[PDB]
Amino acid sequence: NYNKAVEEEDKMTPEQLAIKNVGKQDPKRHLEEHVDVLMTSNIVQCLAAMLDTVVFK
Amino acid sequence: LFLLSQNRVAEFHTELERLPAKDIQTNVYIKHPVSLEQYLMEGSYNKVFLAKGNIPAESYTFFIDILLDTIRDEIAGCIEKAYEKILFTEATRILFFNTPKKMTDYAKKRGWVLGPNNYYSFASQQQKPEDTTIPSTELAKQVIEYARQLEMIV
Amino acid sequence: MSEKKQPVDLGLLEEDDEFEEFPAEDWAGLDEDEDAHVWEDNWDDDNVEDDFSNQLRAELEKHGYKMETS
Amino acid sequence: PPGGGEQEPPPPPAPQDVEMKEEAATGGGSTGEADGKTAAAAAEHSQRELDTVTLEDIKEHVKQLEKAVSGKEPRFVLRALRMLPSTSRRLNHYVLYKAVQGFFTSNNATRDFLLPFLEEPMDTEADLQFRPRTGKAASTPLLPEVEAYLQLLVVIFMMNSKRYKEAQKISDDLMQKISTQNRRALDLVAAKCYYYHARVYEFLDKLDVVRSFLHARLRTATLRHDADGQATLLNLLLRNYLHYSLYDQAEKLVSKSVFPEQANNNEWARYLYYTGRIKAIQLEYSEARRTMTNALRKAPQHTAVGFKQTVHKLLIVVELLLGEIPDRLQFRQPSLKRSLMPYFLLTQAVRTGNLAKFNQVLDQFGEKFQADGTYTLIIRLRHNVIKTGVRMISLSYSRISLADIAQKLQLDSPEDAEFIVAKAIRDGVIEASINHEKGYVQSKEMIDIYSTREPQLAFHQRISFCLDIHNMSVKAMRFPPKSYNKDL
Amino acid sequence: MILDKKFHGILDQGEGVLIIFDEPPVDKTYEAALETIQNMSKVVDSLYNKAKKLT
Amino acid sequence: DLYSRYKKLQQELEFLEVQEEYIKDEQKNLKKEFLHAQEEVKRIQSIPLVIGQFLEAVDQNTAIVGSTTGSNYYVRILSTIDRELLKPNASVALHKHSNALVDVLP
Amino acid sequence: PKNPDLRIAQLRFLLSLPEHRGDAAVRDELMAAVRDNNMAPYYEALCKSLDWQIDVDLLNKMKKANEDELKRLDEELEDAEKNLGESEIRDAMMAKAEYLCRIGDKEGALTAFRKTYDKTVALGHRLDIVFYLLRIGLFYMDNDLITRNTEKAKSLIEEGGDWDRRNRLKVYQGLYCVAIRDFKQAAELFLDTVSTFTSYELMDYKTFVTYTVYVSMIALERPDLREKVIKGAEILEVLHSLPAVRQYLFSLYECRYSVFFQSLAVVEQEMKKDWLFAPHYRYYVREMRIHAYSQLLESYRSLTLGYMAEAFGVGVEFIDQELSRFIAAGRLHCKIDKVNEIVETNRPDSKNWQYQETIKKGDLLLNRVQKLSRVINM
Amino acid sequence: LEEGKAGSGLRQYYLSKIEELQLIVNDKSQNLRRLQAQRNELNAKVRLL
Repeated sequence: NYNKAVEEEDKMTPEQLAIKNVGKQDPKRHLEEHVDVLMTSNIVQCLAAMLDTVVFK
Repeated sequence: LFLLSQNRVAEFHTELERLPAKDIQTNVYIKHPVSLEQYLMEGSYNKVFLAKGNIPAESYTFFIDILLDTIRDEIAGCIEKAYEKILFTEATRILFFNTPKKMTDYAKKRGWVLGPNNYYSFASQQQKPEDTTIPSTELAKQVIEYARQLEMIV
Repeated sequence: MSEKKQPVDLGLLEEDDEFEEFPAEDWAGLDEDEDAHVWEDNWDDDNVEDDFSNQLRAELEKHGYKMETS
Repeated sequence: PPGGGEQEPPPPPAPQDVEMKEEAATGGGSTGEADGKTAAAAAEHSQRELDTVTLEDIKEHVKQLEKAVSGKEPRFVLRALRMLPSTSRRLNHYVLYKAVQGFFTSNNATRDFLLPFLEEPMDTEADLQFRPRTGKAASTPLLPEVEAYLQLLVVIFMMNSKRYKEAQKISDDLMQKISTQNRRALDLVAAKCYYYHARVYEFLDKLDVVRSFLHARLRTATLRHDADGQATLLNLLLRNYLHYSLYDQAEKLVSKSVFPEQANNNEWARYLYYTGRIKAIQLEYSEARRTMTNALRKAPQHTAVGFKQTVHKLLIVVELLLGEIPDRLQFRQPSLKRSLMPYFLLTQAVRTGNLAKFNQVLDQFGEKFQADGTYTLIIRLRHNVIKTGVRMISLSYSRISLADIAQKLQLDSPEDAEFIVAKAIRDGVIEASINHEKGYVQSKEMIDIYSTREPQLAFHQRISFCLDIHNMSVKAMRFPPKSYNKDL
Repeated sequence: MILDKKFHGILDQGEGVLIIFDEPPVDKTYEAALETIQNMSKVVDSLYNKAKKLT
Repeated sequence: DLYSRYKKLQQELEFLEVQEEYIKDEQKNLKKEFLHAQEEVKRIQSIPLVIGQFLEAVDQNTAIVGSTTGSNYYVRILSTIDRELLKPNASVALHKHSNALVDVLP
Repeated sequence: PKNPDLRIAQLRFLLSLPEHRGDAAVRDELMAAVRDNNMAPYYEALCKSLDWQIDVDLLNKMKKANEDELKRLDEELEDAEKNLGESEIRDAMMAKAEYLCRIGDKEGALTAFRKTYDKTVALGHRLDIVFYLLRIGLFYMDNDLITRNTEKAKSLIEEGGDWDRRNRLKVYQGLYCVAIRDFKQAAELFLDTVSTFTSYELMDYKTFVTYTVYVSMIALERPDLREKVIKGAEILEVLHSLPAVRQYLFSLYECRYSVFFQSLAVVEQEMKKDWLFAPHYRYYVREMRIHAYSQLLESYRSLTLGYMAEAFGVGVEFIDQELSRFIAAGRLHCKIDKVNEIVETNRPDSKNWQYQETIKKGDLLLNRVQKLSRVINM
Repeated sequence: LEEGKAGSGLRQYYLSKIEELQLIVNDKSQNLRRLQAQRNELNAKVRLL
């Protein structure tokens, strides 16, 4: 939901990228936060092998 | 004929380009191998047997018989595959004459069971699946590899 | 390199040398009605149109006659 | 006559300005760049070069210029010739020699002065130092302009150009190894030249020498190469093996290698087209299909209209062999349409599967696809119609009628029905259960997908492969930013 | 009423088998599809920007 | 010196090769120290605090904030906070000690 | 033009191909040939018309009448020219262009409407000129040309929707969306039918309803019907016009193919012999059939041949090959097996397939990031 | 002879290709140390904070 809430602005971004491109008036990084979201998303992958070990032996 | 007998027929397919040099093309012997192999692609042995008498007095008819002799294990091998089961009434038509060459050789070849004038097939989709333990382990190894590729240089 | 497109283009020029603007107009007869229309949907449309081009093109009016007979 | 005569001088020297500016910017830019460090900069101007070539390929330049506009041919680069130092007087001479022809008139010719182009390389190409790169950047751009219009007895002069090119460089080389950017460019340049006189080769005579020695010239390149030039030199050999080879026992599976990293946004497409054409002869349903379709979906850069039309023709041709033939949908161009117009009726007639009528119909209006020669894939297709048809039967219901469907398939007989059906079963491309009770043959014919049936083992390889592609895509969003941050 | 989709169920004629089933993860595939579609525009626009800055 | 260039260059090769594991160590450790310091400055911010009021922003990334008693306080905002909190009239909450604004409420 | 002669000249399609209706068609064509200067259109359509015996008689009068009227318009134009004014020259050039639309000359109308386009004081009058190009655009059945000026006048409006302006424009949108096969995006177009009134300029109200009833009944499913037309009183008011439409709606809503296939002939005959609706007569039939089949197979899994044959009132051999084609070419539901002599489906299109809906866009995204990798370094 | 100007030559050019690989190592170290200096700059920034 939050990622989509970012993406709706990301739809507005290529216009500005097609207009100015000089300087950054937006303090929001939009990157590292989503990276952290991926870090929280990696928990499933990391615990998958755990579940595999539990099931196996 | 050699390429067809040795199951090199793929190389025959890639050799199909040079033979139509339009040198003669009015001879049936020239269009004979490509039509015979085309019938082989059709898989029908009936057309070949019916056209067996169409071959002229030329002496390679015996070599054609040799071809049938070396493809008969392929034809019979494919028709006797029996994914489920078959009835003998079709076998009478497909298989050769009363000479017990097939019922002898294939009995010691395939090594199957014979019932009351019927061919029984086994080991068909009877394979038991895995315990899901091993693929889970290899998936765990894949997860480790994912950890490596995602973070190695870091 | 891209220089290998030259003999192909010359081949197209030969194809244009065969007939002069015949298939252009002949297919423009259909294309004028097919213009502005999505060419994605025209695949199945042309498929069915060419399939029924031989026989039973309509067949909708024949159903009423096939009610009592079938 | 007076009007055209008064309006005569302005049109011909139109390209002169932007062309001189082009060669000055490219030459002076590249040389002025790598002068300090040649070994540092690698293939920065390469894409610019190939872009300029692909741009100058469609040039309409010479049309009415056949008369006394050829005065630009005798003149040439002449940058800092005969002496390394004291380039000021020559900086004046750059304006001087251009001013000489700009007074009144100048003596010009066409076929008169040609051969003695090797006078300068006999002593000094330009500066006596940078001679190989300045020399190639001198000779190679202007050569196709002089060798333009292959017809009208330029063949002999083209041969002179050949032996001259060889003797000055190509025969062997000016030195053992250049080992620089001018060499990395020399690869694709010499390759482009090979493609240039390839037409002259295939025109009348055949190959007893050059491309046969091109193997020794290929391995003369060390195995430590990026194999870009090696692959480009492999493309012309494969194209020379394209028309007639017929022996798959060696180069197939021998020519396979480590396959280093190469993009170029061209070579992928054209080489995949080549090996796709080679692998289309054995009718590969799995690999060749998707890889040639992908190859068709690639190379957006220049023209997909006049190039991809052939690989599209081959695509649909090998597509209709499976019984399911997709047509042109997303791509709209007035080329592939006209190209597929004669083939459209029959490729649409494939799904119908009527032997008797279409047997005559094909040969009736058949022109191009039967001009492909030796009637191969079509004599395969003729009897492939019944296989795609019985495949459509496999996609159809189970119960087979002795009358109805036998008449629909235009084949009526108890034996050959079940026989051909069994031949469709042994292929392994479908699923059927052979059963005999009352004499009728049924089938389970389940086309149901892997949903809710052994899911893990089903999409396992899909997950692994797709994750691998996405991960190398992560590498693709990793390395280039580093290539951005390398200089800063 | 099944065509009106007021409840979960399906009818039968010959066999007369009544099957009732539901699909709880509705909000998953929807938001996922929305994310894919929205990101497609981003990638396409990016391709437009690159095609503009290059050729 | 021609053949010596090789053997002389090998030292530079090894010297440039030894920096790999070094930059590996740096890039792997300094990010851990980065998240360390990040959580160190994150734990500084606490929920219990005193709520003041915003007044005006005289410059970039710096402004003044009025208190409950009516006394205006001068406090530089943190770089993380965007320009959305620079609104002339809003309810702002500083820390009871650090006097920093984590977030604003409507 | 806004005259009925536009429709009279629009009847040339049914005047041409069929020889059955070619009597009354040429009858009221010749009858309306003396109105609104119809000389040139039926002179061009003369190939589809009778001989030159009675043809050349009226030509002598119409050609001099045209010249007189045209030179009178030129006289009025000269009277308006070299004088102080704005709307005078505008209305003069507009009326002149209208007469140029009456004679059927596209060039003169083009340059005239272009001149008055350059003379436009406002965007509203400009939009009026655009519409004036659209009404003749319906006759010339051009595609990009009629969408060009509308796309150009689409931006920078700011005056908001008017009463008959935005309405007529919405009708035009409905028409060009009738031409194109776009449906779902065009489903918002006919919602303005409440404010629509009788229009003699392009199409009558009942004709508009008769045209939109196809897309409304076919392209829109039952929830869409209940949300729009069933909840709305519009169809409730206009069902009293003809008994046919009401039966067509009720039979489909009640899923009765007995009377539907019986009245299907009338629907087929009404579908064809239409100006802009001609090329799509193949699409609507198949679409309605596959929609009905999908609707019937939606709530039904295992279907016996008897109840089906009694429901559709048609032979089993026809629906055999029908469904057989709708398997591969149709691509609606899963594989059907005849082993039990009873139709039985599975359709696992819900659970795993909902997650498998993103595999196509996922593969396309894979090719697209392969493209993204292709842009790299060159 | 045909060695020192041939074999040793292609050996030195092989060494030049080695210089190309070490150039890859070079600019990889460059952008890695630039990213390093960036992260160190941000860390020094929050250190100033």
